[PDB]
Amino acid sequence: YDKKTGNFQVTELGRIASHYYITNDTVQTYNQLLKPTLSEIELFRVFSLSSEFKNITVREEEKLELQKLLERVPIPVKESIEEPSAKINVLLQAFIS
Amino acid sequence: CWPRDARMRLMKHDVNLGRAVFWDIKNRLPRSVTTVQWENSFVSVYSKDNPNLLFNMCGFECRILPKCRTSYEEFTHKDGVWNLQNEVTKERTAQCFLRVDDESMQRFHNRVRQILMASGSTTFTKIVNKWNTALIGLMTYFREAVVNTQELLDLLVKCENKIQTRIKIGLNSKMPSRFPPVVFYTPKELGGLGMLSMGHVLIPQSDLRWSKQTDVGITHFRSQLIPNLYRYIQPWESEFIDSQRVWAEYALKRQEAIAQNRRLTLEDLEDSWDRGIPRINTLFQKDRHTLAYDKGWRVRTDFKQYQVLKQNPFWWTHQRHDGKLWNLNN
Amino acid sequence: PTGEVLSLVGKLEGTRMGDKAQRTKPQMQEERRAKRRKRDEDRHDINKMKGYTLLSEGIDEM
Amino acid sequence: MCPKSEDVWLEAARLQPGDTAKAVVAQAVRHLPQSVRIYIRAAELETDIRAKKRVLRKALEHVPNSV
Amino acid sequence: FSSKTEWRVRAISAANLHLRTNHIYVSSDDIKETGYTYILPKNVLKKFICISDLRAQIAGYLYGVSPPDNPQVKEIRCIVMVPQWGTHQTVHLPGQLPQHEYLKEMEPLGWIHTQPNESPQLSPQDVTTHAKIMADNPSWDGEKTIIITCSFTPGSCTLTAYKLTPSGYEWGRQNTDKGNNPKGYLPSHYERVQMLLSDRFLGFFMVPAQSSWNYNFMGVR
Amino acid sequence: IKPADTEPPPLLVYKWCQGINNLQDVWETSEGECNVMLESRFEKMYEK
Amino acid sequence: KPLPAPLDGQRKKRGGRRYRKMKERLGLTEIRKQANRMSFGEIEEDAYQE
Repeated sequence: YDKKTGNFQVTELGRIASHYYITNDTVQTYNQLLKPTLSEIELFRVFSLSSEFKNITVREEEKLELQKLLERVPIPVKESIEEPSAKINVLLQAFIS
Repeated sequence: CWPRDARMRLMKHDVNLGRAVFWDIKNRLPRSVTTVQWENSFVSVYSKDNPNLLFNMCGFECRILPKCRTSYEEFTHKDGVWNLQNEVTKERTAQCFLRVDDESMQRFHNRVRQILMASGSTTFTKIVNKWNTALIGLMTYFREAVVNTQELLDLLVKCENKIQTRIKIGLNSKMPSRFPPVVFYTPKELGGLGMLSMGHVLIPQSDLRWSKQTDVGITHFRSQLIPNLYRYIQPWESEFIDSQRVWAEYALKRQEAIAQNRRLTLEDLEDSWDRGIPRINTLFQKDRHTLAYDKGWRVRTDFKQYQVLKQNPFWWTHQRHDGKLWNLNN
Repeated sequence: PTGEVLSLVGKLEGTRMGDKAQRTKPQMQEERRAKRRKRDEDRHDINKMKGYTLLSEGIDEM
Repeated sequence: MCPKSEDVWLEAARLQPGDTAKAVVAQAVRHLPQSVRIYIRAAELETDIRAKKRVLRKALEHVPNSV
Repeated sequence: FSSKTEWRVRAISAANLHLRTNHIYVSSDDIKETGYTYILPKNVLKKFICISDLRAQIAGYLYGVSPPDNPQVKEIRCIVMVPQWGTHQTVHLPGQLPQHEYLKEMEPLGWIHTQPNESPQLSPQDVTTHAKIMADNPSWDGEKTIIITCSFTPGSCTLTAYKLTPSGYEWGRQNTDKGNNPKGYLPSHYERVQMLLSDRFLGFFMVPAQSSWNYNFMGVR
Repeated sequence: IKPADTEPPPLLVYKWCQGINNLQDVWETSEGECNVMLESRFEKMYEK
Repeated sequence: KPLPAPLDGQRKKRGGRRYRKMKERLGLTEIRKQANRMSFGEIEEDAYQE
């Protein structure tokens, strides 16, 4: 978007965010965070930093249960469990498992 | 300082090329702005006739000899020799033979002469402290190049014996026979002078006996050569490969600790501790943020010689910014 | 056997230059670790409510 | 170091820039409800009538018997 | 092992093994100048460092040829990962050497393996492994087959290729002591050979067909 | 322009030797190639 | 002006009062412990830093 003429040009991140409904902050997260060298460990982390889950907080009343997931999910989580991205990580892995 | 086959060989094309290169550089500078004089310069041509490329930079006297070009030889590890390998293919393509500049050995010799000449009315501890300071500055600046320079090792034991001889004639004007090294080399806490040694000092087995009496009686005991400083300073090639690989480890540890949102503690980076050319120590300083705004500090420490009359042996480094690049606790 | 410092020329053959160079450990690792641990359990109330502002949050009063 | 002290928390609201002073005041009202000086300081910090109305509504819900 | 969350922090650590692949060091000392030279291409070295573990040793059989009109240099053109499991000090490779029709055009140049940390000497387990592979497979010429060790130094990788001397093949063939210091093990059992890297050509990999290569978790299989 | 803050003068010497050594075919002299290392001092720099 | 003749002091034979201020100027109440000492056995610093 140039402020000179006001014209828009579509980026391929634009096409992907429009085609899959992910918010503009989520594609900025996936533009910053997606490297060619990402493992399966870091891929769940890049997923868990989506702005769709910006209101997901980890409450203490479930933290014990989250630990019982974090010792059983098969992809390791680099975060600590009281950070929300670890919660979204182990909830996706507890879904697939 | 190099052997005749290791210097620049003065073939006519190479000598004409060196003088031509120098003349081309000299014309670019107007004689009123600055001059570049042939007599204080050195132009080494490496060609098909000269197999060695020579230069004195920063007090080091370097001679690069390619593997393709007058090696023909298996080499073991020699200390002052820098195995120069290619960055992309990791093949040893040349060896840089290091030495200490004759001006630098002369600066160390004149520094010991300044210690001895202004010794006079001072304490033996202060004379040996000035010897230790000059010796640490020389030995930690010139690390491998000292072990390669045999003239400097001869000069080092000559200056060490000169300092010890001034201590001995401060004790008694009659020069002794078989003076014990224990009074020089004992650390200052344990009473001695705390002299650092860069020379072969064999301690006799006579000098290691000690008695001890309790009520069962007198029990006699015994315990060797004195450690030299070069064994306790890491070579510069080792310092640079460990600095490269340790600041690489710091980069990966820092990005994984920014991933974990925390700070890099002392428990990670404890294996990297006395390591790195900026030391990893320097990450854990209080003043470190302030030292992120101290730019040009190395040129400043070089130009301190025109402001401070005290000669700095660590003109090249600072304890604050580079860390302590040596460790003589062991 | 005099006490003269002899030259190392010819007496370096069994030794390397890094041979016996050692590195120190960080001074007071565990005291700073305990200080950081007490600080991170004392900062739990502040870092718990860091993004929570009295105006714009739903679980403030609860 | 001194929770349950209204004057330190008011000094903390007064010395910060206002947008982090809002979080300072939120810390203070977690530490000290029923505290009308922190709530009036919260009201003066926000620079819009809707947010001042919401903050003082929460204030009156906390301590309602303060003139 | 601890086997509950040791592999989790190890897995995380191994997720950053691509940072070791631009800081590669080659030990260019003690090289006898009269043997072969080995060009390991940087793409299979990068891939071999990434698929490894910082603690458990992986290993791949090297296969390669010599370039045209240079028989004194050996371009490694293939790393064959086989079903192995490895401790921190040895790799338990199977008895069967890699057989395939793509490795018939190439000759076996030995094996590469990762080390957890840099040792200045070849492991005694490595010279016993190399000499047992040599004693059981006559296609392994002791002049041309090497052991590249990719030791995981801090933030980097140090590569050192070693060759077996005829003393070392005889000792490692007769050896049964699987410890870290067996009897009769001398540093004349190996000689460091020249090994160097390459952007100029690319190698490839051979994985097993039915299964995959890593049996460190499937250790009973 | 040296001394840089990030390298001591022996790291300057190491980086310079490795920078000489990593130039393209820098030790090849078959076609008549010749490296030339000049070192000089800019005589009377501060005075002039 | 010439050097004064190097006589010693008669001496300070009276004390306290002015004389404690006379030393509190320059020779005052120092540490008198662990600043004037070297601690025979131990090495407290790094070894040859001085």
